[PDB]
Amino acid sequence: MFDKITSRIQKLCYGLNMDFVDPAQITMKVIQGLYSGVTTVELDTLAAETAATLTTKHPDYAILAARIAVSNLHKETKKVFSDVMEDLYNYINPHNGKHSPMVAKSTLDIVLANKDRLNSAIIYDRDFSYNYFGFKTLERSYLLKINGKVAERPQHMLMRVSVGIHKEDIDAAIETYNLLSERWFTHASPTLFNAGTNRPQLSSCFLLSMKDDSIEGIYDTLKQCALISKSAGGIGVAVSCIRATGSYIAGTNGNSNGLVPMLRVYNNTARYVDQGGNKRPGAFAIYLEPWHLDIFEFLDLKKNTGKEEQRARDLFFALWIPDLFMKRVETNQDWSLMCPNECPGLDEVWGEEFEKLYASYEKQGRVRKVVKAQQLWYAIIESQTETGTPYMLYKDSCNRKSNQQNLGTIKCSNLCTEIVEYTSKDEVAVCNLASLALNMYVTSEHTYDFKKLAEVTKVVVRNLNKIIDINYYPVPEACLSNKRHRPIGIGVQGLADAFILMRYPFESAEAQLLNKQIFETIYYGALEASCDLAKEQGPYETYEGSPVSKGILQYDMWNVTPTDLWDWKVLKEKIAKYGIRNSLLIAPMPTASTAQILGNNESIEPYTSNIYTRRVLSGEFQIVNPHLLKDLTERGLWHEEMKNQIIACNGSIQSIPEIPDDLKQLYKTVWEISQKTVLKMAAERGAFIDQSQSLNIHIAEPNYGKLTSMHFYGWKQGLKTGMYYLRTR
Amino acid sequence: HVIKRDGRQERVMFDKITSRIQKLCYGLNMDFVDPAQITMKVIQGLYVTTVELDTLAAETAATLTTKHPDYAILAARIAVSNLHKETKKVFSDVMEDLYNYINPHNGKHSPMVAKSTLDIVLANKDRLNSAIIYDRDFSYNYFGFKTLERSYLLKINGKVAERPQHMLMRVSVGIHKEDIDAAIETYNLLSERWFTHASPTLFNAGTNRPQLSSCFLLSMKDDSIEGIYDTLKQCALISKSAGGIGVAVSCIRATGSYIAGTNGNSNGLVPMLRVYNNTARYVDQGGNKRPGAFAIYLEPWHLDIFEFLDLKKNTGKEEQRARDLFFALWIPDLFMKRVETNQDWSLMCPNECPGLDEVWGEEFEKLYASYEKQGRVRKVVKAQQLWYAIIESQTETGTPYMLYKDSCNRKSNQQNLGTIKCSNLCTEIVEYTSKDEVAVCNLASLALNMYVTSEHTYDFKKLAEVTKVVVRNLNKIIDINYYPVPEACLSNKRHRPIGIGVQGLADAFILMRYPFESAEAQLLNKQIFETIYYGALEASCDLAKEQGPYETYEGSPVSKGILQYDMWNVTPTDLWDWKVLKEKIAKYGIRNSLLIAPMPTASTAQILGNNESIEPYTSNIYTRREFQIVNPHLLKDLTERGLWHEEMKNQIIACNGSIQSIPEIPDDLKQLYKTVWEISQKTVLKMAAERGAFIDQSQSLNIHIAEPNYGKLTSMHFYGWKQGLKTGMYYLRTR
Ligand SMILES: Cc1cn([C@H]2C[C@H](O)[C@@H](COP(=O)(O)OP(=O)(O)OP(=O)(O)O)O2)c(=O)[nH]c1=O
Ligand SMILES: Cc1cn([C@H]2C[C@H](O)[C@@H](COP(=O)(O)OP(=O)(O)OP(=O)(O)O)O2)c(=O)[nH]c1=O
Ligand SMILES: Nc1nc2c(ncn2[C@@H]2O[C@H](COP(=O)(O)OP(=O)(O)O)[C@@H](O)[C@H]2O)c(=O)[nH]1
Ligand SMILES: Nc1nc2c(ncn2[C@@H]2O[C@H](COP(=O)(O)OP(=O)(O)O)[C@@H](O)[C@H]2O)c(=O)[nH]1
Ligand SMILES: [Mg+2]
Ligand SMILES: [Mg+2]
Repeated sequence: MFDKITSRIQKLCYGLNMDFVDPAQITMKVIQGLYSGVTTVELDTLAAETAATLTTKHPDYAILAARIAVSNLHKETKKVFSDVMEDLYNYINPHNGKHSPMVAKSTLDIVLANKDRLNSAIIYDRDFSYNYFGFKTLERSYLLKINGKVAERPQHMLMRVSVGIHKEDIDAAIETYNLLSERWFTHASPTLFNAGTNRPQLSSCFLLSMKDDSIEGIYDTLKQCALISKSAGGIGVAVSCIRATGSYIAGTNGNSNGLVPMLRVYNNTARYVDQGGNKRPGAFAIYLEPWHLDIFEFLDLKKNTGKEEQRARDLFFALWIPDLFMKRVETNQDWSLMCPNECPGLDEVWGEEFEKLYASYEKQGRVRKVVKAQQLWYAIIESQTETGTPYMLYKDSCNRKSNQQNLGTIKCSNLCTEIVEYTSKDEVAVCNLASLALNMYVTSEHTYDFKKLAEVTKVVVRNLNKIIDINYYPVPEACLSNKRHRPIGIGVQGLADAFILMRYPFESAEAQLLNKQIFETIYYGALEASCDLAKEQGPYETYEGSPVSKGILQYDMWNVTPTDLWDWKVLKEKIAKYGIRNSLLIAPMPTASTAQILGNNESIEPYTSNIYTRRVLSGEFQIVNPHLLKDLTERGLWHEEMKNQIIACNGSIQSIPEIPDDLKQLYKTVWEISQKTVLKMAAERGAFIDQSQSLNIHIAEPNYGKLTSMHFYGWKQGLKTGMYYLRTR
Repeated sequence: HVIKRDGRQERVMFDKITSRIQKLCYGLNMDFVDPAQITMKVIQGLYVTTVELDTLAAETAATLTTKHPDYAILAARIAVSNLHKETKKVFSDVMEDLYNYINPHNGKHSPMVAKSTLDIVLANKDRLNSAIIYDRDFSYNYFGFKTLERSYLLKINGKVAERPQHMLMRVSVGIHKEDIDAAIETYNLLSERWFTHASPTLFNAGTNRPQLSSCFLLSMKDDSIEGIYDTLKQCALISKSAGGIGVAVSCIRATGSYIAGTNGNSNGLVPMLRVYNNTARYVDQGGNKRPGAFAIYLEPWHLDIFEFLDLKKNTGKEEQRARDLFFALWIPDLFMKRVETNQDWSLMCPNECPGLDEVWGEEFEKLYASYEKQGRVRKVVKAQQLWYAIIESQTETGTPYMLYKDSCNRKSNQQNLGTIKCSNLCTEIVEYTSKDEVAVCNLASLALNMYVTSEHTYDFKKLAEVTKVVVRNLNKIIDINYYPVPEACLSNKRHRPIGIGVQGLADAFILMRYPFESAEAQLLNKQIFETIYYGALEASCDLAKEQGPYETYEGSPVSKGILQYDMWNVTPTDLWDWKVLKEKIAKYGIRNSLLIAPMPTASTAQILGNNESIEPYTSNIYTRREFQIVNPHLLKDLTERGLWHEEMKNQIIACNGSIQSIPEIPDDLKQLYKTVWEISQKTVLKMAAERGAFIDQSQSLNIHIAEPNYGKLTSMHFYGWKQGLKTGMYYLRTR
């Protein structure tokens, strides 16, 4: 009756700790509602759900929940890759009768022609390694559906992504498949969505400089954003060269309306071209430089307060901050706002040069409004304490140390503030992204395995590089920028989890060492790989003239001298001889949902909480941090009463009477870590990061004193991105 | 004790001021020539200067208008000879200065006049200067002149540098270039006031990249964001260049429709207009006043019609409104029939039911009902439910405008091009548009009041004679004009359409002793539009005989020996031959695909002091700039009859501008100055129709209903439609 259920579940606890998992208990909760017309697929789904709500009891419950769902996904699915591929291709849309392939014919053909080999390279076992909430995330958006029914197993998608990247190179494809399915690294969603399909828009981010300062020019740029948006790209726009409000319009005879009305047009564009349908408007980051006359209004665009004609709330906002400005704040001083029309080219030059031009324009009469630099400064942080944005990036720091600095002045960053690339009136910059699951490399022996991490890294460089060519650009200028400079963005995830599996607290000296080494190898490995490609395919079109082409690597620009781990001199001897294929390589991105799939914490970030909520459909589930939960149960200290204590503390282990110290250090949240140490650790690794890194500052005691030193700390440390989002109480 | 305009300081003499006013009552109604009433007020307050005492002088004169409207042409004389006193005599010298302009900004040499256009003038200083009659400056009223000076006379910082005549001549040569014979000829009529070109021409003729046209009508390129944003660019560009637009938006697929290539669903008409609405607000020509004007045209079968009508309500969720825009329905006969016979009406998505907007009439019906048979219909409502929504919208915003797709298309000489998908911002222009043609139009309006005889009759012969110069002018503009988009140019050089309108029509009736709606007025209306047609065709033929026909002429209703009245099945009166005309078009043909189109004359009628366009006087008491004005003819008639006692204005205001009950005013004058609210709107409809048998485009036709409701509104629309008008309604004015 009820056994028929239990031992069906039991058949799937096939390695989980059974002193904490009790399948008899999932049965209890399932029993509620006896065969009142409940199908086996229905019942199976009820079980994994029940099982998942019991994660708070032990993490293995989540493994189980996952197994049950996967088990079903398999009983509802074709066991043969080549077969699914064909069906995906043969899809007829019932609504209009049109044959509408779901994979690319050419991908199918590379597959059919290699049926046996590929088909049998799959281990459908690997599907069972996803944890329940990762699986649900995949199932929701990542596995192609036919008629609302999921057609692909996860291994299928993974194999589609590989033979979509590597086309005829089966060996290469089969390599990538194993790396992907064994969870060593993953490509970014755009690639997981489109590799092997028709519009293979495989790129995650786009930068573009506003064209000219005209109505013709503005609208052209807009048209570009709409198209890029329709390709569900995320953009950054440099807006600083547009006339300010009041400025003269010579042709008509009147007065420029300023940045707000124009920005309000972009806003409603982001709402309109939102993939077609629902929430998450298009998503643009507008980048101002704080010398621009309109800066003060630009800062109130996201405020939750009326005069609707003066808000632009679906946009995102960032400061392209020059050094001069930071000085004039810290050493209390006047700051003079010009109109980029009275005062040309302020944006097209940086640092030593920049400061010359500004001070020139200034003591020359050509200011339009002089204010105390501190009055602006506080206006900034008044919106950040309010809205979390604008993001803080240091224009001069980005230009000072970008291997792309020979192309001209880098005019901004992207949506997520880790990409620092050049844009012109005829190049929109692009980036292809993947991430390393750093947790994967801590040895069965509590050491780290840098050889394998370098080794894997080398593969990722190859793939991302193929993508550049394979990829479909939304606008010709994107295709241009990309073939010209061939930049890529290698990134990480689970860096938190690495430490935890090493027993290293986050802010510990040992963790500060690994953080160095970990990003040291990745960069050593990517270069070695790019350098290899350069031997094979030639160095990129704009190579000679750049920093590395003049013998200077990233850390050189930071004056960082790296650890014994790798022999730079030898790698440098290679790059000297062949060059490198890729203009830039490393750009740790939020891993917003890729990490959510694999099971790790996002990016370079520590644990926000030790309990957190995931909701699935109508289901809502409290997830305790896995590492912690093993440590606690696997030590007898865990019970339910305690769960609620921790939950009574937003998620802090800290006050809990009977929890050991080595564990408290280990599992302290971010609201508990020295943010100064956070920025110091980003700075230290940033030396081996040729792009920026999406860096969030978590203050909880949300006062202006504590924040004003944060930014300046960030700045002086020499960071390109000082702040992504300000997350607070 | 007041410092004169020379530095040298004369005493304030209460006889000096008054006889200096006499000099300018050189043409005035004797019994109300009282400059002793004037200096009494001028010398009441004294706080030095001539120019400073001339302006108070000239304002206090304007304020004695509601005693007699000659005080208002005098009020203008003492502001215009004020202006005269320090604005250069000779014209060549003035056009000279404009070119030499070196502002102080980019302190850069910034020619306020065309390269060539003085090379022409000073190639002639003599002939053009000895053509100007600066006494014509004294023929304006105060408020004409103040709007003339406000923005039509070229300012050289603060000080306006042009005299009225000066700006007129500028235009005359900015149009005709080398042909001085026929540039003086134009200048004559223009300063004599027998017509005017529209503002853009008045503004830019003879300047350096001449924005010479006001109308643009385009249709939304394709149904893709690629094309949606191409159009938006176009509109921004046109907007920048002053241009008013109508856009045909019916081909964009409905809310909910499938996006194949993203596998999502269109957010629909609304989210997209919002981008347009904000564009209108952004590109408002630079800074202030009013958002670029875009009228948006939907056909009522489109799935998003009910939202469309909500866009203008100034009450509703923000991301669901679009108040800065303008809304017009492009209505097919089917829809009206379905309403009147109370049947269902099917809403479809242009992506599922393509090319509905591509065809009209007996053909559209086939395709549409075919779509019904195949059950490709997204929603079906009772046509009357849709109707009701329409006139809620009008009941509370005066829009949408009502044009009739099939009347437009069936009666257009542009037929042979395809289906006209929309009209212009003011609903007078009915022109073809396609993926790479945007229709333009160049306007001038004839001052109808000016063709009445001394002994009270109509001079149809000169009406005709003037009209001809006008078309040769408007046509010479097509070639001389500067277009903001390639497609605009292409369209115009292909089909070469021309928009000739009118003003001062109510005035024409009054001057002829006619109550607006009388049999006499009803005929004269028929007959003055009969002539304006014959006239402009006689010239368009003449032009084709000289320059050849226009590119797409052959195959058009005219090339098949069919003129507008023929397309309306109406017989012209005995007045003109027609038999003889059709014969010379049979051989030579015509240079202009379209000729006539009574646009409103918002600004240019205020200038020449005529009542707007083709309508009645709306009140007998109104307000310019504040300063008051009782209708010119009523006062004249009242005062010269003795009926106008001081008191009696307070009576006519009390009952909101009506003379229908003041027991003093005889039954005949009561007839003659009936205001619009007192005139049968169905008669103003029957008339527009009677008249528009001679207008090859449409005519912007406001409808006035004091206290509206579903009854009256449906009644008048259906009537307007039955009589076969292309524009059924412009604005609904209530109140
Ligand atoms: C036409 C127009 C321009 N602008 C602003 C947007 C741009 O930042 C700025 C440039 O407009 P432009 O279109 O470049 O104006 P222009 O053709 O007269 O060229 P210029 O004055 O440079 O000689 O003016 C408005 O804000 N509203 C408008 O209506
Ligand atoms: C991409 C996109 C399209 N649309 C609407 C606007 C137009 O009505 C229509 C044009 O979409 P298209 O730009 O033509 O998108 P598509 O390339 O996928 O073309 P299709 O679906 O026709 O194969 O869809 C949106 O409303 N929002 C969007 O984000
Ligand atoms: N259009 C759009 N793009 C986004 C959004 N969020 C992130 N991106 C892009 O994704 C990049 C970073 O990858 P990430 O956010 O970690 O996503 P993931 O790796 O695919 O889960 C950014 O640089 C953006 O260009 C969004 O909400 N909308
Ligand atoms: N840009 C713009 N164009 C207009 C506006 N009103 C009218 N127009 C254009 O001018 C035509 C009507 O003429 P009218 O308003 O009387 O012009 P005017 O009397 O010469 O100033 C229309 O067909 C429009 O194309 C406006 O408010 N803005
Ligand atoms: Mg410009
Ligand atoms: Mg399309």
